[PDB]
Amino acid sequence: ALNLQDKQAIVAEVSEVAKGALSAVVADSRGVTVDKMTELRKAGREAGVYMRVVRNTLLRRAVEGTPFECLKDAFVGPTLIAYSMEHPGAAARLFKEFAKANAKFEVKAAAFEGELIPASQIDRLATLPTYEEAIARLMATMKEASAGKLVRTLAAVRDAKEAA
Amino acid sequence: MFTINAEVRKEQGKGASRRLRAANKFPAIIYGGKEAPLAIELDHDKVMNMQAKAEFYSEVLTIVVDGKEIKVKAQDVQRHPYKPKLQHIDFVRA
Amino acid sequence: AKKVQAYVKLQVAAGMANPSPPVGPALGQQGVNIMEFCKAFNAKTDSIEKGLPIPVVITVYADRSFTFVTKTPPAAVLLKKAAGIKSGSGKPNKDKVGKISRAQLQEIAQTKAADMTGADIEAMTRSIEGTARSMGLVVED
Amino acid sequence: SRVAKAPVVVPAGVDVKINGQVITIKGKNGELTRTLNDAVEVKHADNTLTFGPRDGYADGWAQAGTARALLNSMVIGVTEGFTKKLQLVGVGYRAAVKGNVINLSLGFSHPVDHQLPAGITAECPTQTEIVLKGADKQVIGQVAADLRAYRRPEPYKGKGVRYADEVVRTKEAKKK
Amino acid sequence: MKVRASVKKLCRNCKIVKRDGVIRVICSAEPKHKQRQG
RNA sequence: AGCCAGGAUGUUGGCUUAGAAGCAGCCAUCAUUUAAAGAAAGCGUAAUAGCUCACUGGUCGAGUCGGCCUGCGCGGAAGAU
Repeated sequence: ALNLQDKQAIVAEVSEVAKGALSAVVADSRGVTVDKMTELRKAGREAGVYMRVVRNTLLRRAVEGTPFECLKDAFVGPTLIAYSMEHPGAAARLFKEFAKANAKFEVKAAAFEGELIPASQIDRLATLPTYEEAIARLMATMKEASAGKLVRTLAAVRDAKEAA
Repeated sequence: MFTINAEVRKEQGKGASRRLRAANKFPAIIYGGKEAPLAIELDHDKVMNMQAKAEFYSEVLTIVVDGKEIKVKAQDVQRHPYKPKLQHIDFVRA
Repeated sequence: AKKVQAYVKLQVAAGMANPSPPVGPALGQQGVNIMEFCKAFNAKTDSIEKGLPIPVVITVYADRSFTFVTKTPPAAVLLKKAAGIKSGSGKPNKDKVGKISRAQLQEIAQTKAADMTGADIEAMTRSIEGTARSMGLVVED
Repeated sequence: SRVAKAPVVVPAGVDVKINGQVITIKGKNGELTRTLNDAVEVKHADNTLTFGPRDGYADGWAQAGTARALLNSMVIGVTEGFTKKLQLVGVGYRAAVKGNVINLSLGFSHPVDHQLPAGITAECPTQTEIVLKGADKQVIGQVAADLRAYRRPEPYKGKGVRYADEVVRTKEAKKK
Repeated sequence: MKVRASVKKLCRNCKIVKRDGVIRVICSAEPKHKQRQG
């Protein structure tokens, strides 16, 4: 009986950390070990990221009652959840940051605005620029569209005149 | 604190007191002011678990007798010599 | 293969490592001489106060070569140095020694901030106060 | 207890039949076995067999728990068998096979003649290791135990027969 | 094997068992704790 | 209940100690991290270690845990025609 106020503290949190999060990552890990307890948890504090272990029996009532676009099947069994609440350009990277600092094969699913993004589709989203990178990518995108296409075309017609 | 339910004493004297305890009940009394004393009988194990609390003596409780509820405070207790089981208890009206 | 032990704990003073019983469980069982360790250790760990016992992890290989990595000195040794005491009380809470300021306790917390799991420097400052209790050191604002 | 009233699942290529107080079972490896148990009533449907106690045996479903556990080991007996490997370590005492008889060094002047009954088959890649197959867990476990009756691992160097595993970590001689 | 009494749980590995209808001590870590008397 | 996976950090706290460790002894028994961990109940390594327990998660699918009041059993219970 997890709905009892003494046990309800983790029951009420799923509404914020799984549905209410800006980014989330879900993994089948039964416990975190000293290495991730010491470094990966502490590295997340500077990234706007946090993470926790969650029980299956809770999730059978919580992710089935909460509306989710395909994401709730990844909350069956044990769960390590990792998540972020702010700065989209840093928050969306959590799937790659997990795959770099931890065993990438333990991830069940990854999510943005609390909804599932497949591991084959999240690649660009988990590579997204931060605010100071995005204004440089905008200047670069304006350059690529205006001059880049034409200098790439000049180099291509040059290379086509080397060939025989 | 508590609320408990009891009957009026059916039979009194040296054998009837032990016959009541063989029936898994024990005797008690209620007195106070200028009103007459009332003798009662009640069950052991549920009242023993309440009587073990400080709240049975540090504050008032209610008792039901003959289908009517009255307010009381505990005064005294008697026990068996080998184990602390309630032999008899005294109440005063509150 | 490494064949011998890896990342075994030791604590030792840089350029002052003469006695052999306090290093034998880490170095002597793995065939490493305390002088041969110290001529490496005191050159790669020259910047610290040599009089303090530095916590280090050591590793030895199948060819009797070795490597080592340091931690910052113990919070109780930093507290002893900051309070100016000869020793902790040895009967803590019931008996107490010295004094340290909260401004110095935060500098010990900053000295351990690279070597603890903590999320905030005031919270880690209460962790150093928890060590000050265990050595019987008086702490005041 | 909860399992004493639960079904035993019947594997692929296994066949089971019931006859009041008797279980009959067939397949591969052990190919055919049978047991009597008066203490239980038996039920069967396609891929499952179930037990429950008879009158005077009803206490804690204990004999139905025993019957569940027994037939759960018999389905493996008619599928692949038990006690798959046995070895020996020491100063030349040996563990090998010739026909159905164990080949070994004696220490004694006359042969100890440990041998395997019908329904058990064994082969050896070395004079220190034997691989074994059998129709049922008790009959192979009992003769594997008889081969270690006097040849069990000793308390100071651990030399002797091992069932591919051991419990003797050893100790040392008097007073240092 | 020892007699004594009270089937003493001399270590965590002392299981305490009923064998031949009598209470006994059995232990794999310390065979010295084999005892036949409650 | 079993089985399977995790079983933190300041920090080998202080004092002593051959030297000494969570675990040779005495004293503190705190704070942070944390799903979570006694400045460690028990095992255990030359010893720092390492492994269980404590503490957390899974697996699985109905009952289950310890004490209290109270009746009955067992062994404890060796002797001479």
